Amino acid sequence: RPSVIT
Amino acid sequence: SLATSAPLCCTLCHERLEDTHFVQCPSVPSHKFCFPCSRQSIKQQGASGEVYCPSGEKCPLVGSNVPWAFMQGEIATILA
Ligand SMILES: [Zn+2]
Ligand SMILES: [Zn+2]
Ligand SMILES: [Zn+2]
Repeated sequence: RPSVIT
Repeated sequence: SLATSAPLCCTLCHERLEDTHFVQCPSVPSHKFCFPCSRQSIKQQGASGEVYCPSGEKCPLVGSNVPWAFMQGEIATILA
């Protein structure tokens, strides 16, 4: 997944 | 430009977090967590061996049937 941090 | 996006709010403390660095649950759009609340979730969950969505609902990794977990690098960014 991409990072969960926006 | 933009002065601000439409308001988005931390699931746990209700603080505004649109246009900030925050934690977005992959599979539940409304699950959004500021870094202070995320720090608490990391500390409380850490003893189990994995940190799942701070909602406690064990939300899945998109496309999978297992809960998504934080990466070490993300924990590092959040605790900095
Ligand atoms: Zn503009
Ligand atoms: Zn919060
Ligand atoms: Zn979630």
